Amino acid sequence: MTPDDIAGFYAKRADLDLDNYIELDFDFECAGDPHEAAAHLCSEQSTAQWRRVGFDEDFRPRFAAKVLELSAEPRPSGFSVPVECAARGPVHACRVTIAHPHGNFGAKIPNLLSAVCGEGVFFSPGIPLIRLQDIRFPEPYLAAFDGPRFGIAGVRERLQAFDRPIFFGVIKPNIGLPPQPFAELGYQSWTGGLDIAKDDEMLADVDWCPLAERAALLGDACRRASAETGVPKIYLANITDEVDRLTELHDVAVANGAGALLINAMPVGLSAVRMLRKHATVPLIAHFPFIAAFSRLANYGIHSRVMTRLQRLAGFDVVIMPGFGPRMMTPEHEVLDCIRACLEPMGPIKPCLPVPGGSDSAATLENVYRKVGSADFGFVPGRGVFGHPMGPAAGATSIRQAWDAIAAGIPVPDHAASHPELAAALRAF
Amino acid sequence: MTPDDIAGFYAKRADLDLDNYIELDFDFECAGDPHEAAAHLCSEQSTAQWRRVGFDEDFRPRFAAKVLELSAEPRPSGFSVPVECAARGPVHACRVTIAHPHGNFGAKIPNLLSAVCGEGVFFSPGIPLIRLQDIRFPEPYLAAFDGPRFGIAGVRERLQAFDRPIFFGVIKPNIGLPPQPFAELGYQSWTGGLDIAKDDEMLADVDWCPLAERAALLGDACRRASAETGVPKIYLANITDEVDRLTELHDVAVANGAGALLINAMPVGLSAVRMLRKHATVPLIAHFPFIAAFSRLANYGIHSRVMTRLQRLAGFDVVIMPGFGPRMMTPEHEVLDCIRACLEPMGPIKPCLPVPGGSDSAATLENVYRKVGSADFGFVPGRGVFGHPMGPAAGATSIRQAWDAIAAGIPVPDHAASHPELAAALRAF
Repeated sequence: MTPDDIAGFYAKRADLDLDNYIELDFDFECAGDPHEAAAHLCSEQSTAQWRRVGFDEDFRPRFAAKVLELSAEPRPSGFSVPVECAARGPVHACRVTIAHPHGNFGAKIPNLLSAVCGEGVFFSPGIPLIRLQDIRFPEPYLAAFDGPRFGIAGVRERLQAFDRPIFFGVIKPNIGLPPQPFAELGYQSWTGGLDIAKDDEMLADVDWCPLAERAALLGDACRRASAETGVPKIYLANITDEVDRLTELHDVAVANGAGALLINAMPVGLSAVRMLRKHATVPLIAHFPFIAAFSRLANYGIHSRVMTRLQRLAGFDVVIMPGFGPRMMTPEHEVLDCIRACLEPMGPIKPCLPVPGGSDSAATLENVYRKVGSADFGFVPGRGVFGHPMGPAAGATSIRQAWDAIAAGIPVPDHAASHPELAAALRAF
Repeated sequence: MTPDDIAGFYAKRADLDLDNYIELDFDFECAGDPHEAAAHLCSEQSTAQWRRVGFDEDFRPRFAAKVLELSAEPRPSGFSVPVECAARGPVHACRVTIAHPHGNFGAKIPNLLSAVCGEGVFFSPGIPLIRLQDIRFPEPYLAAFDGPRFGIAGVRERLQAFDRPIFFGVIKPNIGLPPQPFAELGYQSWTGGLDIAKDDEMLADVDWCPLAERAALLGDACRRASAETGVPKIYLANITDEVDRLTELHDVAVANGAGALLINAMPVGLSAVRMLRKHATVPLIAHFPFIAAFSRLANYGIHSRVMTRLQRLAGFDVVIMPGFGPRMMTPEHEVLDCIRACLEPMGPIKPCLPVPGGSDSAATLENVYRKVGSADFGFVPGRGVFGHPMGPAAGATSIRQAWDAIAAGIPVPDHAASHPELAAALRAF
């Protein structure tokens, strides 16, 4: 890569059939020439070797990732965090858009990842810190996946929930409870006005609270509350387990009255999800364990937005992401980039429902709605429904009322002056 | 967690049946009391809520992760990297050992991860930066997995390779070559003295070089070279693909003479590997795309050693990790912690073979052997075999000779004075 091999790794937009390429945005820091560095980064990520021994061959035009656009400013301080490097001289901070020919891997999630962030990206020579900021896919490519089966669209219709956010609740306590008093809490929160009562991320099929039995009881409690309130209610059962057992658990949960399924997206593997999507009959919902390990630092890793794109692409109808509140340690606009990622038009792929976490209560709803900009989101209290002083039923109610205020454009604490549950929650949280 | 709920999340070694617990080592930074912080971290990771409404219940002793040991020193500077936080006052740097009751998830990889590094760990209140440094499992728990089928033990016997490192080679170029001139390069490198010729991480089943045909030709070239040298040779086929197609590709490759299979561990999902292990008939090898995104930074994420433990545990017989050389941007001792991780006695789980990456040639072999401490490792040149001036056959030879020197305790450049291939390689690299 030292000579004028560098030339063959750059291209103008105008010159490429952009339909054969996925666009990538990297921010990175490198030592020495930032032009060499970018080329090296395309090289490692794709060709790396374009001739054979002594052939004039160059299969760069058909197979090499190519720099579309590059931007680099000096930083005499050195790298952001201390690391250790294969180079000296100046250090630059860079922004690159690379066009990667997708014909290289075809339409499979595992192969995509291991190209756009395998060896190529992280062990490129002289580039210690690097962060993938976004992917863009062409229609032809997107057309190969199915994305969500339902989307916000579908989910809304299953709940008869229109022009208002979807109200989730994580039953608490979870870990430690046998299956019976579990249905109790769920039952109540639904009556109070919850749409969906969900299992905690860390609660699947275990000795002390088997899924077989949880779902049976919660399915009942669900059909019971649904009939008694006349509005459809939904039990969201966590079926996170070894990949082979995923299909088995889908059936067990659905047979027992589970309205939707929750999977821990990263731990099981996105490819796993895509396979369940082909078989699943109810909406699929992603939780966020693990994503944080590689998405938090601003100068390194992969932007959580990229994940969101992929989760949507893979088949999730709902994406639980980290939300607002300072207790969530994620930059404001970063969260919004994800909410955008979920809802953005994306070729034939349906928009999925974003669900910002954080310790939410009747008090924080007003805020989330302001910050989301519209009613197209989920809302997931834990305490604040099950933690409410008046009990779970009233905790749910408190949210419903908090909403009632916003939807009528009445500021919240005002409405709270005439509704005991909403007032209690404002006091408590 | 504000009151003396804190008490129930600490325990002395002496007090616990350590067999019910997995030990975890976290390094983190927190704001305000480090004692509250650690308790919160156990809480979030497990119980978080141990009563119901108004019951004296406390199911902390059976279900809550517990602080065995804690260590915390002040840092007036604030956090290492700039972040943003839910707290003020002093900032402390901490080291904790937490015992997590594994009865919480049972013996399943996805559930393990989503506890020991889901919400609990990364969104614990007032703890922005955190790194999982090590896991330790009890026999009872370990006994539930099978770990590697073959191990170094098995791999050594397949190759008749004893008392010397296993010599791998990544065929180059890869991306861009049709299947025919591929077999050519593989054939030669085996004849030169390579044990295993492998596909690049980024080369699976694609239009321009389908696995059906690669493996057919390379299987031939392998049987051919194996007969001609009288020593067993092996073709290592990459079968990275969508989870459901994994079983199909095992069969296609094995049927075609593939001696071992390579999977990209992270992109496919570790749960996926574990399922393949139940069905695979040849050794399994893990490559390292993606691990870097969450393991590089010293102050945040998950130490790659933890990954290695899990890969071994899942079923890999060989783990390709990032190696030495500065071009690899990983701390020396970190690489060694992984080499240790692979070989360490681990209950009924077999030791698997560690394979340090880096741009290795006949020149670096002497070094790796000194640094590994023994002959129990793989060695993976790319160029340096296929890049060698005299051609691939001679490139393989150069390594073989480099080894011959070491095994006789003759310093390398000395032996090179009488072997043209070793000399050329020393010049070239």
